[PDB]
Amino acid sequence: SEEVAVKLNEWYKLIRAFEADQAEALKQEIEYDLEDMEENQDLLLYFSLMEFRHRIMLDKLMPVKPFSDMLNEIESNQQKLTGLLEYYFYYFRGMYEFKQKNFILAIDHYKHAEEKLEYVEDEIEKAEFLFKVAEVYYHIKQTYFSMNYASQALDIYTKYELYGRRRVQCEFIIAGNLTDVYHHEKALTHLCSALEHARQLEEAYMIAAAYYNVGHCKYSLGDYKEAEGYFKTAAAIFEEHNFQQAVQAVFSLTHIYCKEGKYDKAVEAYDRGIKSAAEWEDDMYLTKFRLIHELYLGSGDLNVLTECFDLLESRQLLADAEDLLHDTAERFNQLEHYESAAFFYRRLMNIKKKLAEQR
Amino acid sequence: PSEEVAVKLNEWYKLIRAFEADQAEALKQEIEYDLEDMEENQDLLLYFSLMEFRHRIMLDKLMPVKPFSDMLNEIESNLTGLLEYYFYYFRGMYEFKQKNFILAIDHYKHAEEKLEYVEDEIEKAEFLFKVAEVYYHIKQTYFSMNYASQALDIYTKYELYGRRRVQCEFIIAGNLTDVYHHEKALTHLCSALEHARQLEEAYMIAAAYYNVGHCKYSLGDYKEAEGYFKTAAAIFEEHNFQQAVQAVFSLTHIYCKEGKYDKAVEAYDRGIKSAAEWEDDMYLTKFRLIHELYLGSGDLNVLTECFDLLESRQLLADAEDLLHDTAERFNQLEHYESAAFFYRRLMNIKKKLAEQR
Amino acid sequence: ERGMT
Amino acid sequence: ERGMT
Ligand SMILES: [Cl-]
Ligand SMILES: [Cl-]
Repeated sequence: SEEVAVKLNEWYKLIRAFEADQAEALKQEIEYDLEDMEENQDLLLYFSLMEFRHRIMLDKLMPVKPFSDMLNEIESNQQKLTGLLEYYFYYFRGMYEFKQKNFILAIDHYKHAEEKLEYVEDEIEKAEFLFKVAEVYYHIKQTYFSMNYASQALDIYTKYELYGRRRVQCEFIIAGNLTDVYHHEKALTHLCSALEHARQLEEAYMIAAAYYNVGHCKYSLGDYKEAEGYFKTAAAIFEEHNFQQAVQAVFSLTHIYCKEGKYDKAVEAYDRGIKSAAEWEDDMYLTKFRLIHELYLGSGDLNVLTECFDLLESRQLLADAEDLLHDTAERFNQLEHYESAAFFYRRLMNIKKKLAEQR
Repeated sequence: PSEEVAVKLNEWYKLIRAFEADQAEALKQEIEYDLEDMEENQDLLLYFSLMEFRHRIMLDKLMPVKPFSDMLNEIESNLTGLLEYYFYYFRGMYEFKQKNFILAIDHYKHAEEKLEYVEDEIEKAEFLFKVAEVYYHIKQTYFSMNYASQALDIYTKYELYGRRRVQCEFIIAGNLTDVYHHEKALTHLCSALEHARQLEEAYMIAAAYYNVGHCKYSLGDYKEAEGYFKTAAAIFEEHNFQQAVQAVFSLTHIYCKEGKYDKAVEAYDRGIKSAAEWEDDMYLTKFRLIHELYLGSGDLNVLTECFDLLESRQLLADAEDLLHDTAERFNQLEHYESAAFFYRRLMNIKKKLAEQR
Repeated sequence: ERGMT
Repeated sequence: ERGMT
């Protein structure tokens, strides 16, 4: 009854602390305790929700090259959900939609979960929710709300002296937002602090992410030479530990080689990137690689570029589409292909409008 | 008497915030008359000077003319608690009036630190509105939205349906328009228009009409927006408000986009004449811009010069709109080089707007 | 242009 | 591109 219900909450704590081995051991213990008890739909729905959250953690730590199944099972009994479980329902599904790059849907789930945030018992657990909200807001370039949520989260971690993965991630988001408003120096200060904090965590994923973000910031600043090494370092760490983030890292590396006119290195990075993206079945980065290749290493065929942007927009990756459109428009402008430049400037306008109306 | 005149000074402030010009003026003359028959009290004299400054702001809003900096220098040549709050707040109001938005915000933010000395919640609502107002003019939508919502909630809570509440509705709608939520903006504007009519103040009714036209223009309904700009222009011009210049400008601009060049010329002449009478060099620059673009030969040097003046004056939101219009105009004329030139500058302006966050 | 207040 | 978390 309450005892196993306590175990489920103790399981939740291990999950949020990224304690994979301890979470697995406690899950199996709960499973045995559930099969040796009477019919309890309240705890069965509790377990199903927590099992879903558990798989999200495992996939994040150890990604591979049945979420939908678990999702539909939970949704089949959502009329029974109330209070705490209803909060988990919207929160966990919001987390899953973020993974699937369905940002608008993720936010809608988060906002519904936020209405029942009273069922969170401690500020540290609350801080995780605030980060996740700030995280998805950053991916739709909602800078204002993202900064607000990330700052609240960061203050909680600072207050309780909890220097874990979540705090470093809060620093990433704050820096990312600052870069979006071109406050690069402030952003770099945060990223430098986040990098050393990531090293203290001794987690390869976070160290590599920290290196990418510094490169990302310097790239935005225009320091292309410096950004090279950061992208290269991040790509190496991500590949060595078999993370899918290695794809994005190589893409940014390829893109910057193209911008610098380092076509030989761009070609090598391109081949490396499309091969990696193919292994991860990452169709969107394959499209992105196809785009920049056409723009820099190819003929610059407008039909190919249009199709690539059509694909990005159809997947609702508007922030990335905005960046690549700006890059495409400016590229044709620098090459004095004014008709093509004007064409992509207008599509850039359209995307900026869609970005603004979604907020 | 030094304790009783402070009471009168606060009563004077109340009348000023309520736009009661006649009563405020009578109390101003009485206080200033009584101060001449008193010993020299420093903080009390600074109290008066600050309030006289706030009084002149109110008078110019109700009855504009075609000494502010002089009395500003006297104030700045000279504070703690309440008087320090007034110091930053009133100077913030002045800077907004002079279209110095960044400086106005900086002043407001310093004033906000001393907001604890404000006991009147309605008084706080006015402050929150003014903050929302200036944020809107630099397109900081969500800071503006938050402050405007806080202010609107206070006015609603006290059921105080005066000028400030309508202005709050104007700002909220203006912000919604900036994020292309025209349907929600129109809902707020139609409510604001009726609230303006209830105030029976020509200024607010005309402003409501302009804002409806502004929203519909952003929506793309040029035909409807034309009528609203016309009505707003007529009302503002009847009561001799400087807002008639902007109203006629938007009217001139929409005539140009509709292709009604005869009416555009007529509105243009009317507008530059009014802008000259008000010594509004910036609208003279704006009129020259759209005339060259639509009614002239579209000379790039002339256009660039006009945009250079707008940007240097830090009117980034206005420059953004006009740059977008200029780029779009050259694009549909298939002047792609000129179009790309203004699209690039539009990019640069959007970046500047964003950097100021 | 900006809306009026 | 978006920064990583
Ligand atoms: Cl943590
Ligand atoms: Cl009022």
